[PDB]
Amino acid sequence: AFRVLKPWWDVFTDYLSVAMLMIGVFGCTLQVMQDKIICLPKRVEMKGLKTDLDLQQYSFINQMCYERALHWYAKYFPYLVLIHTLVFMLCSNFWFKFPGSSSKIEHFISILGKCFDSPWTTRALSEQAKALFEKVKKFRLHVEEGDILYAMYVRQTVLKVIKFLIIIAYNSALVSKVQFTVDCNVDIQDMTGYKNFSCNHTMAHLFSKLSFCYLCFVSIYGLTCLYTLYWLFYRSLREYSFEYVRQETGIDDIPDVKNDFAFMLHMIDQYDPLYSKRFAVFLSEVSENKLKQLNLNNEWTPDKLRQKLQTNAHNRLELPLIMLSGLPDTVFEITELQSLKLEIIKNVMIPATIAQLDNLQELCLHQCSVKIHSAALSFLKENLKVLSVKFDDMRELPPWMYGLRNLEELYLVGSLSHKNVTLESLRDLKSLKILSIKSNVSKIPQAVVDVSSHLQKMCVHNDGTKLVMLNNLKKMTNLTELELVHCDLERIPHAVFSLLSLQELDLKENNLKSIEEIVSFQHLRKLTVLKLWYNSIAYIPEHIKKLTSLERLFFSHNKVEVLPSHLFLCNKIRYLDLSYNDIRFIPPEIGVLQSLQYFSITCNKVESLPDELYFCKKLKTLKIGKNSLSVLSPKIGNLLFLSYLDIKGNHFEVLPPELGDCRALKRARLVVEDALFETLPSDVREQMKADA
Amino acid sequence: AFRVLKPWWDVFTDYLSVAMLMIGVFGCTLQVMQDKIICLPKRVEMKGLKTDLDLQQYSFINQMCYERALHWYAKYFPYLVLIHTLVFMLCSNFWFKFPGSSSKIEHFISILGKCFDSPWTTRALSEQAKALFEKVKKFRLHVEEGDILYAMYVRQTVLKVIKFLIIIAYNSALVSKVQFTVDCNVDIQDMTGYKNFSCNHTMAHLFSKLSFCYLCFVSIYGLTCLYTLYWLFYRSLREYSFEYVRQETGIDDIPDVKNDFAFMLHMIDQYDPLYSKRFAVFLSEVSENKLKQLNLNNEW
Amino acid sequence: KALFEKVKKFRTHVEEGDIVYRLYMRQTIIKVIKFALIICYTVYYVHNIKFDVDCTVDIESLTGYRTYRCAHPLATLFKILASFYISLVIFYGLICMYTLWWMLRRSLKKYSFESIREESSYSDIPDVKNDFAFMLHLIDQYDPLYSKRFAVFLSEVSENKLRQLNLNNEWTLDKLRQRLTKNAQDKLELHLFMLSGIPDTVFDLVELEVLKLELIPDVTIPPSIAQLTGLKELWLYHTAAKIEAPALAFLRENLRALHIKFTDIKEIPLWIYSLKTLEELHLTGNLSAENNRYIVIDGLRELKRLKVLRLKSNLSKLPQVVTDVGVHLQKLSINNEGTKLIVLNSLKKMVNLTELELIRCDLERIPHSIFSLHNLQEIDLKDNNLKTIEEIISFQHLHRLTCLKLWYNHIAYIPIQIGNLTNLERLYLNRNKIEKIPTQLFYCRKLRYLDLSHNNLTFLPADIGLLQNLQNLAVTANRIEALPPELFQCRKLRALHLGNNVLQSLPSRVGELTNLTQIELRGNRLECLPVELGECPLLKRSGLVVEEDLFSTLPPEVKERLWRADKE
Repeated sequence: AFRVLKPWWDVFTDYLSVAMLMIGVFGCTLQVMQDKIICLPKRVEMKGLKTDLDLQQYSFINQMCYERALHWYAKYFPYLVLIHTLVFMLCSNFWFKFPGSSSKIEHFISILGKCFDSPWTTRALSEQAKALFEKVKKFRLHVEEGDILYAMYVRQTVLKVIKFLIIIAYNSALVSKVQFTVDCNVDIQDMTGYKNFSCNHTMAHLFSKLSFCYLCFVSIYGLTCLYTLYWLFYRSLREYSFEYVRQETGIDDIPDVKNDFAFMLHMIDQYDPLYSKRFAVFLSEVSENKLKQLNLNNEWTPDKLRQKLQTNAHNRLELPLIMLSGLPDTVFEITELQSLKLEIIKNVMIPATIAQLDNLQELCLHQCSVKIHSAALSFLKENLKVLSVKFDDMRELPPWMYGLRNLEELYLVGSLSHKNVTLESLRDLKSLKILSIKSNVSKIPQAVVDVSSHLQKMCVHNDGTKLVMLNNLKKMTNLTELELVHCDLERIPHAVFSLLSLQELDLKENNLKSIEEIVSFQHLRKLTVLKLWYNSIAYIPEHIKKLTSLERLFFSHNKVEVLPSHLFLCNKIRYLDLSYNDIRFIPPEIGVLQSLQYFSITCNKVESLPDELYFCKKLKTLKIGKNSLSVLSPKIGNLLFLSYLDIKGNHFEVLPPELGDCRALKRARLVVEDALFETLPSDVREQMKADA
Repeated sequence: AFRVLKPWWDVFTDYLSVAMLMIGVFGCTLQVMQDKIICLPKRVEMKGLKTDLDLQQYSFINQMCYERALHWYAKYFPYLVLIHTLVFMLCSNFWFKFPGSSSKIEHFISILGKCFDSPWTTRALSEQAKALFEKVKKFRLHVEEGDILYAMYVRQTVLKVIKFLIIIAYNSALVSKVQFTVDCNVDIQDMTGYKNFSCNHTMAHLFSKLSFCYLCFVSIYGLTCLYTLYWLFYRSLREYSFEYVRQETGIDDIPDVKNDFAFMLHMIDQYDPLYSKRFAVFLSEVSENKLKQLNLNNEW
Repeated sequence: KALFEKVKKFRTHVEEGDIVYRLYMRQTIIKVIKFALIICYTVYYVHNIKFDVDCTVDIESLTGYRTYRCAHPLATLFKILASFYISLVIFYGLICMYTLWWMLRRSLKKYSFESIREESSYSDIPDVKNDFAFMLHLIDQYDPLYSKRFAVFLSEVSENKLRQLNLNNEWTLDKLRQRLTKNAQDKLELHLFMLSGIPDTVFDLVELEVLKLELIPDVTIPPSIAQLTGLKELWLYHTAAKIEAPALAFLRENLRALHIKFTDIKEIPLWIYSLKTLEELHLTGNLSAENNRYIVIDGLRELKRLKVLRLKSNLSKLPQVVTDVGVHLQKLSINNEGTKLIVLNSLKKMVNLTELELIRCDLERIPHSIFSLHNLQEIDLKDNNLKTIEEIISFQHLHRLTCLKLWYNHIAYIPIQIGNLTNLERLYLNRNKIEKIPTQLFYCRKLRYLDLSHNNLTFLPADIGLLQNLQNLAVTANRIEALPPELFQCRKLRALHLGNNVLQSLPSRVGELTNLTQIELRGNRLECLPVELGECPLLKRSGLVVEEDLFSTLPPEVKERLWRADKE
């Protein structure tokens, strides 16, 4: 605060200033006490030479000749030196007596002393310091915008140099002007009868010697000033480059500083070369990461991880992470977790401690830039079987995820095309069976063809992008279940016709209207599941009868106005979704759907149901929905296997009691109005609700 | 307590007062030791000019002419400088030497130091101070009903400017009166036989230059006081709105301050804007609520 | 600890410098020479101060006189002052010369530091370089004791002792209690890994049964190990540890098994041969040496009670001492892990052997000496690259031949001579290229466990009903598409590993498998699960390894009972 700001030249200038103050004050004292001029007239066995004058006349003549003959600078030399020394001291102290910048100086001293005093800097170079970190950042945000302190110091040094130069330049000439003796011819004659007077004052030659010594002192002072200014005009203190801390501690942070911080750091280095090293630690970003990680590890407890441990979507022991700055090693102490979920966690570095997480197969990453160690990468390569990744701008995607040979399932949520897919080769994913990607991919990547030799299920569900190139999808020889959603295709592709091993098929949100290519779906005799969700479909060809392999049918949210009879020809269909369409009448041929276990016509104009629909005795799920039904038949009592029933929103008056004859049907599985259910008897409603 | 109540112009005035006091002491010492008037009869190969007078007559003539001829201002000038500098120092110290307002000043210094010393202020801007909040509010119940401190300080500044004005006004006229030489005609004839006497005192020109330097210093002091008084009647220190804590920290509390509190905050901002910012943390209702919430989560 | 850290930091910082020494030397030189200069010229000019002076300034136009005699009253006083001051200067110069001569004689750029460490036996007190020795010598000039009061903090032994104290402070018996685990042998294990030193608190938990040490730097066993009654097995991984006599005595009768994993020969303590109650010994790491191989382990003969032996050393010759000590060995295990081994006929001398394992020894053939072991009952020859195994006919010699393993080899055919080997109860020949099962294999009716997975097999002979004692068979990764009815004739079949085959359909006779506990069908090309699979009394979902879609063909009541038994 008062000592650490002073380089060697500052100390030497201070000592010279004290010496000059002593010189000036002593000269003033001697001028006050002993500086007197003795005068006698000049113009005139030896005897006395009395001029018959008294002592008062002597005194008057001494006064007059002292005023007249004595050189003004000779008389004012003590005051002159005192004034110049006072100016030097005032301008030297004014740097820290200036409160506006002295506040910044004091804050810098406090922060530097506290940072050097902090033991954590020594620990990291090998508690509340983290909080102290905050102040450091605050300081480097507010004080880097200064540098007026540096200009003020430059002004002070310039003024001191100018004063020294002037002092030397004029005192060198003025010293010779003074003499021990002096003479004066004033009109003291006719007042005393003498005009010429030889006089002298004692302090002359002593003053001359003292002045010579003082001028030599000022010369050394100016030499010190010149050395300081040369060091100022040779190093360009506007920027301080460490270039050694980064080399030694390996921390590429502490990049540079502004003009003011460079000035202060250079001054500290001149004062001491190690306090800067101890001070820069709290500016280091990697050191700050180390302190944050250590504090977070100490704060974290494995018990909270055990409590927050849950199951993932795919029935694995998941440990979700919502907001973390790093990896708690306590998480590595939890080896029983089968899933791990990271959400919005940047700068993740997985050490070899992942070897502790032995029983790990699924990893969920949501907007996380995750880097591993080679040991961690190997452990994940031989142990990670499922992976869930969310990326926003591809900047969070780790490359090493393409090297997992034991990975089976992959989840992506993030655009790739940003027209081609920016996908790295899926060559090392030698066990990849399931691939689900959420992007806006335009053309199907070749990388998946690098994995299709063993890949079993590839799915891309874009946000509406139109899939252009269908050549690669023809190569999916080992593909088993294909799901295409919202691909804006508007037509049935030729690639699926080249995929005979397809067992499940999905065309959700593809907005198909003319779907007459089922003849080319007979080319898939394993086409057990085929989906046409969220399409403009209104026409069903006869040739759909040729897919005897059909076992599940989806036609929800379509423009189908009338359903045909031939649609009932595929007897093997067990799931029937005809909801959210324009269906009003159900043709009686639905009676042949004996194995039909699901039938949903929710939100249609269904106004009646033929009795043959109840011939589907294996119907365990019936969802009529808000349709235009007005009456319910007693024959539904024959559905002993009905588990879920939904007829809500219709125009029923009285529900037949035979609904209670459905053993698997409950009140929870029955969706009826309060009045509708009230029409059922007391015993039936009690059995549906409880065991009476 | 004794340091942060001094803006830069206040320290400058302190240095000027010290210089003026030292100069007055130097002049008084010079007058005590060496100030003497030498007198000779005026009216009269070149030889001596003996007037057959003795040393007792010499001293008596010196006494009578110094008492008569020399200007009373010239004789009292070191004393006058000493008196005015002493008045300046007395009025400078009296702002804190009056216990009635000094108690409020000391309490303000202590509470500001305690509040800025609390690190929870930095926590909020990013323990027992919660109880210290009471003192803060107690303090805002006590000193905001003052503002007589501001009136006292304004009286002091006006009096200092008036002193500088009067000093310049009459010292400028009196400065030209001092002369190296002088003459006096007293009825020392028939007591010594002579009436006309030419006289001179050594100090005259040195004291003239001393007066020149003193008047320059008085001019500097007047400039400083003028700047202070002008700043008093331009920024309207009776009200202080932060408009920065509310905008930066996003806290809509801290509505305003009273005349005394606004004046204190203005003076502290003159010394340092950041200490006021760190003290404003505990006037923040939002911060105080956050600290109460933290204490409650700890205790529950 | 922070004091030690700052000591190391300061040693790095200043021991190099040698700056303060140079500056003080320069200052001493300046003081001495300046004293010499003043003592010269002042005494040269002392005489000039005289009370009476004679001056002729030649001022006659003002006075008329020429010569004047004058008196300076203080000249005698100034002479006194000069003599007093120059006497003070002489004293100052004597002091300065003493200082400079002492400094030149001392040569204090390296602190000897050997007397203190020699007296206190603190050998870790190295001599410090310039800018540290000079200050040390100055402080010794002030006070020698202050040197020693710092020496103990340059003592590495002291630093290690302080770190050991901190290590003991950190550990709590509760954390070791939670750190105690149970191995596969139901033995309480406290495996200390990458731990700097022994905290003696671990000696309080006598319930410790197995201690496993890895990457622990050269500790010495204190006698307090005598408190660990339950320790029977020991595992030391890459540690050249030392021992104490009471510890050695306690382990001499309280050690049953020992396991060592060393990268270098010296990591084996030599007092191992003194432990006479050792029964099982495990060694891992290349112990191979040139012209002195099997000589470092010559003390096994002293281990009279040695019974079990596990070797993982990539050996090519059977050790002589091992062969000699095999007289009382009942089991020997060698894992040359790639290196081909020559028995040199020296394997038959251990007739008392009962089990023999040679895994990855690259044998490529069966030496005759193996048949000489009449007490041998089980044998594993994994990864010996065995293509022809027709020698099994000599296995008629072993009347107690209970089990045999020749898996992970080139065996593609089964010699019929195994039909002579009726004594077999288990067999495991997986990871081979076997394509057919001879009927003669079913002549070893004592067979109970089989693992013929990963083979070219495509059928099961009807003679499986002959092997009624069979309970576990694995045929994973084969060409099996048919199941004989006779497979279901063994009603005591407990668990099966039949997954990943080309099995089209499972015959309904699966209900005959009354003891069926676990079944693997994952990967089979099945379509409908037989309903009689759901009537097996010991069936559980855990014991049902099959895909969910194919499993869904089962009746819903079967699924409900399966889930109920899963919850119960």
